[PDB]
Amino acid sequence: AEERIEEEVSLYGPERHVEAVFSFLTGGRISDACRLAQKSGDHRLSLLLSQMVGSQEMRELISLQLVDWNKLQVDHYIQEERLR
Amino acid sequence: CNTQITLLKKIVKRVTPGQQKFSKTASILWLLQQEMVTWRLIAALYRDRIQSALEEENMFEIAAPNASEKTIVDKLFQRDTLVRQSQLVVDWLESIAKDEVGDFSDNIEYYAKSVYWENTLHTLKQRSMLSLGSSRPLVSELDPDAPIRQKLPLDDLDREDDIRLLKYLFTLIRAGMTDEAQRLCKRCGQAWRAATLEGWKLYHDANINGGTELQAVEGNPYRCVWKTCCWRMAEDEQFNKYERAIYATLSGNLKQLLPVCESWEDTVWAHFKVMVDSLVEQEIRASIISFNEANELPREYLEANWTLDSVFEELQATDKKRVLEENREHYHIIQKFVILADVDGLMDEFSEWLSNGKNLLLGHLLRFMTHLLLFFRTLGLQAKEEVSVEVLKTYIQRLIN
Amino acid sequence: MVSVINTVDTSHEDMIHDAQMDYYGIRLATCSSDRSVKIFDVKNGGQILIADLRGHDGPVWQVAWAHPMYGNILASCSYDRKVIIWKEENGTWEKTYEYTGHDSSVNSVCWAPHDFGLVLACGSSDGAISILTFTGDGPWEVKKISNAHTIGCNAVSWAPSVIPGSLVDQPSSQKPNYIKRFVSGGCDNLVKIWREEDGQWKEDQKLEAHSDWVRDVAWAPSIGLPTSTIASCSQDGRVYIWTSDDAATNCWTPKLLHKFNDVVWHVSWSITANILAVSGGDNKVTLWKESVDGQWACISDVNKGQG
Amino acid sequence: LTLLLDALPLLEQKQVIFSAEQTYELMRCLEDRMAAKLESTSPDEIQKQDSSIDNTKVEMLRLALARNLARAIVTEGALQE
Amino acid sequence: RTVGTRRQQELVPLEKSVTHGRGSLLIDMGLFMGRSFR
Amino acid sequence: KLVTRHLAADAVINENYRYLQSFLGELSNPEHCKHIQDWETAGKVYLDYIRVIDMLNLIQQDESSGCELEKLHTKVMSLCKWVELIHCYTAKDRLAQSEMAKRVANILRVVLSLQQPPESMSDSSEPRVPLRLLAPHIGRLPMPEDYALEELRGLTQSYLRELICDS
Amino acid sequence: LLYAFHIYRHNYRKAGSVMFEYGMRLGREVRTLRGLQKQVNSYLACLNCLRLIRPEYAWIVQPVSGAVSSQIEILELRDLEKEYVLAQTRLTLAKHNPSTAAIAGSSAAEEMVALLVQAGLFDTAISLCQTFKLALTSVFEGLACKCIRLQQGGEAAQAEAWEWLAANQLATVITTKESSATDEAWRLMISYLDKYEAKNTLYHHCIINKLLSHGVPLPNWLINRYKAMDAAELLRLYLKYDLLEEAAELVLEYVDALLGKGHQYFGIQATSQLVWFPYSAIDHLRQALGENESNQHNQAILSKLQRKMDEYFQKLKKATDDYKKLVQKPLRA
Repeated sequence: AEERIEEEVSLYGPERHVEAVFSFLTGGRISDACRLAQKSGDHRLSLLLSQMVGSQEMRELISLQLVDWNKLQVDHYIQEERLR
Repeated sequence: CNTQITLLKKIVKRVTPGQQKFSKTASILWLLQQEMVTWRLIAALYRDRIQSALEEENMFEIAAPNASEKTIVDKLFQRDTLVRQSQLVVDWLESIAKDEVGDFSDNIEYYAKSVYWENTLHTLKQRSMLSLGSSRPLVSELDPDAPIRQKLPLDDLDREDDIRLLKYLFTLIRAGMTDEAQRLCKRCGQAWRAATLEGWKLYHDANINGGTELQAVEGNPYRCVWKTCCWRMAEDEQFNKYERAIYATLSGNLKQLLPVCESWEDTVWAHFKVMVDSLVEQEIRASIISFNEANELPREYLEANWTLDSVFEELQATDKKRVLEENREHYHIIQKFVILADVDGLMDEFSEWLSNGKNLLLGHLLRFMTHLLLFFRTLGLQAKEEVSVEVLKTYIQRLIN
Repeated sequence: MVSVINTVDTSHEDMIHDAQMDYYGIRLATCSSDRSVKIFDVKNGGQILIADLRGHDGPVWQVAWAHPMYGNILASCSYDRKVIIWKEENGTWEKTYEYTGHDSSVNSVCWAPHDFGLVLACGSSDGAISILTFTGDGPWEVKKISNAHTIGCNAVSWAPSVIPGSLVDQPSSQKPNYIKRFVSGGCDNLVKIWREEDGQWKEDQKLEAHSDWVRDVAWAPSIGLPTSTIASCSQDGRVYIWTSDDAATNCWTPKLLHKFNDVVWHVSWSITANILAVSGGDNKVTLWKESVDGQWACISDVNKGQG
Repeated sequence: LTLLLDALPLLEQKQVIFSAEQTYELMRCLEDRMAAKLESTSPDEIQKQDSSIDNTKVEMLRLALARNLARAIVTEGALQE
Repeated sequence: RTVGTRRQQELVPLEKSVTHGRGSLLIDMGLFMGRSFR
Repeated sequence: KLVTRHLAADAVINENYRYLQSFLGELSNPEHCKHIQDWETAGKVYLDYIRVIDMLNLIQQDESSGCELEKLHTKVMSLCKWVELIHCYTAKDRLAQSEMAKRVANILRVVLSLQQPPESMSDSSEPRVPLRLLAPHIGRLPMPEDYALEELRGLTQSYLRELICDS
Repeated sequence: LLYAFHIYRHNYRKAGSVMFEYGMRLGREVRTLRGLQKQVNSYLACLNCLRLIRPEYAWIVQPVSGAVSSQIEILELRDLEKEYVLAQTRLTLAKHNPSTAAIAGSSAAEEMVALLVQAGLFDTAISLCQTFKLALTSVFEGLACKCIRLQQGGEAAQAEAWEWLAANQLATVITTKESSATDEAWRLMISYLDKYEAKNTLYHHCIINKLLSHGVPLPNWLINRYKAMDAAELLRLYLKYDLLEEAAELVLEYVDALLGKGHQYFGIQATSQLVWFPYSAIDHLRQALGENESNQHNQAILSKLQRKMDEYFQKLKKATDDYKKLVQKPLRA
């Protein structure tokens, strides 16, 4: 993936956390995926992506939080694919 | 002591604020609390000293290609106890802060919950209707970093609730109750923040040495990256002072922790907490053979030396008036010399206090001094004596009078 | 009354709404409907415009000098809903901060006693009061009291810095937990006293005696007496002196100073003599002093034109 | 800018046709360019992913001008005997 | 030219009652009350 | 605070150590040292700069007694590893830092001039001995990447020459 | 060779120091035309090497060349910028003008600004303002003088003016057969005032103050744009030019703007909240209309305006009383 991902990272110009963030994840290398979160105050994944993570429950509660925003029927004005 | 403290607390709470008659009560109630915290301290430290002296004996495993920190620390505990005493001072100071929290942990549940709500959401829906004049620019997204990334504020109520939550999370962490802080984050709907408080867990894979049953991997293998992120978050002034202090506590950033420490106990705790983190990570790194890097801190960070004395020298150099006032209180002087293991210096302070006026010493302090000397004598640690006899004589004459 | 001193041609193009001398009395700040804040260095006579500070989009209502321990800092507030903080560095005046957190005209600004830090109170026609705090590190912190007055806040004045129990023995090195208070006057006819408790501002008292909009409020400086004194003036032409003899009772008693035939615009205390200056819609400035029997007497009437 | 880049390759050559006092005048022109940019010249086009290259082009020009000047002084001084 | 008109710099003599009923309107009083001196 | 951020840089440019030597001498008392934030750091720093200069000159002349020379060596070898850490958080901070490094280096050169014993008896005082600590201190020494690293490169060239001599 | 040797060793610090020394000594001993242009080439090269530096630690220690106890001064680009901006203003002054060429030779920044203003180089004056911190007041005055050259100018002077107008950035000299070398010169002045945004009426002040020197009748929309910003300053300017009519039309339009008609052409923003009434300016208008009053036209306009203001204040009073009734419903939730 490493060749076609640096083609992609040359094209997705400043910026999109609902696209170039996705392509960096489809071939990890999370080391540099953190320096790229510079533009977000969200290195939540700065240590999460590099590590194995809590798995079973940590990210499952991220999931539950999502389920809950969903049920809340609130936060309708949210990023189109930030949900993806 | 706790039985009488509980009685006196009930008496002081029933008194209308402004009766000068109960001031003697408040002052010696504080003295009684210090005395209770002194018997607990004696029990903790002398139990360790006696147990250590009985096991000042066997050993011994050295090194492995591996570097599971758990294994490095388990091997340290065998041969080094100097670092341990600093963690006992941290655990002691975290226990004091826990006693101050009391049942307030249960009362936090009334203020930090789920709601019938509106909110930034109502203002965003109303702006979609008409272009209302004099409208403050609020965040457009509800992800946790949106306020910082967009440089836009939350609604003033939500911002106040976040500041209040962060203050409570810091109080729970200062009390050693990191699991209650994580439960509070999950209950408030901030399960993401609960996960950020777990990144300090030591990496351990019990399967590396070939067990009969597969055990679950523990801790965070990306600790160095997580710690570097926590350090950057502590230095960023866009974050609230308590959020900075939470991540400062968790990453060893003393400079960003000190601004929220208001008492002597908070200041001592900040120094000892960062000292233990610093020494632990220096040992983990010295155990390393190769690998990449979460940090390259200036050389001033690596040549820094942490000692019991240097902590109390920095406390004397503080600009905080309250800490400088509390640092002159007889019990904090005793606690300093007990931490330093300097019995001879403690006996000089006792000689000075007896010389500056025998009648100015409070009766409970003279009791504490007497029983502390009897405790040291039981350890064959009498530590000078003409003076010990003259303190006892002066206290006996006071009890007679 | 007093011997004639220098005349300053300010080169203005409109009415100066308000004027304040700096702490050492070497500088005069002035502000006008012309949207400027002008600074004059009138040392030993010699009128001298040293700055024309432009940054407001509407009439400037009030100016306030900070304590000189923070350097040469001036606050201004305006009809444009902004508060601007001006600072002099190396003889150059610059806008160092701008606060835009009010929805209507900001009518009054007052610096806290320097013992509390660099703190500014701001009263607005939106009915809110904002407390701006500078800690030395980072941006200004803002504590906003929403709905402080029902219609609008016209005036704010800080209480003097009083150490609780200053006659009680204390350690050589200690921190004096000051009771931070200020008074506000509003278009709801109320004079309100505020207190900081646990880092939040609460309404401590409501003072009810005016029958129309409170125009100005001035907390008397502490002359080392236990009695706290506030002056207020109103659209109803009354001036009240509010006294509290015991800080523990929080009991404020109104005394009518005088009733003018026209609006009273501003009230200001003399630092050393407990003399009240009162400015009326009759274009007069009257000076008042309490006599030994507790009566208030007019000691001077200053008309526009006797200089 | 385009013309200054052309001049850069030209000076680059092992032998430079341009005189030392000629491209010192070119340096003057470049400084004037920078000054006008900072102000009058369209700020939008000034902000391009090119500044690094430009600075590298300017350093190459300074080196070529200094090397030509040192050679020119030696040859002109050797013809004055 | 180089002469001037001649700026009338009076804080106006004594027009009053007009602007006064005008302000009797209680809808706004902060402008009514710009005229005098704090 | 104040002294450091201003008077020290100007007194080094003008080299007015005396006027600075009172305030820092009076702050260096064993009871005042207990209470000064950053005391350790800056106290040591400036006090030492001035002291080193003075001691050096005077002793050298005097008769260059050995023991003070041991204690000057001890102070100087540690001071390498303290000039390493200056946190000049602001501009002038860095301005002054540079200024001082420069002047100190000049003075040190001149002083070493007649330093470790001119070898009249040896074939001209060849510096065969090489100190690893000086090289380690230079690596941890912090200053601008231009002039400071150029000086480091010169030191590295000297070390290479010493290695060639050892060969 | 000193200079070339320093340049070969990438010693930009040393190169700058040596070129500075060169220019000092140059001027010192060589007060001829040629040796003085060498002073110049040397300062030019100093600045040039110094500024062709490195990056993260691009910062190079700079010591004042106390040799034409020596103090050490750190410049950065900034202060030697000041110095050669001064040098080049002298240079152009001497190119454009010969006698002040000599006085530039012995002249300073402000002096060069003055010389440029005299030779008629408005663009040169603007460049001097950008270099020396004397603002664009002088530059605005020069552009304004060029604008005047259009209002009260002559054939031969109009023919010569196209040369200096073309030498300044009018990126849009549309030579329409209607816009003469005078219209394009005034467009260049406007574009230079725009290219220098400032938070003050300074540029409109300097243009108006320049026009009113002999009087002027600046274009409907330009006046409308000024009103969209500066209703007062116009009125003060009108008083200076003593035009009674235009002042009354401006007040009628400003009152219509406050009432909701064309408010966008008057910088006016208007459940009632705030309504600033410019009572002091209206009272000055009443005084100014009262100090003369011979004309029967200004009095007819004044009476029409007063009647309309009374209608407005009566409706404002009603709307304010109805808002007070609306705000009183509900403290019964």
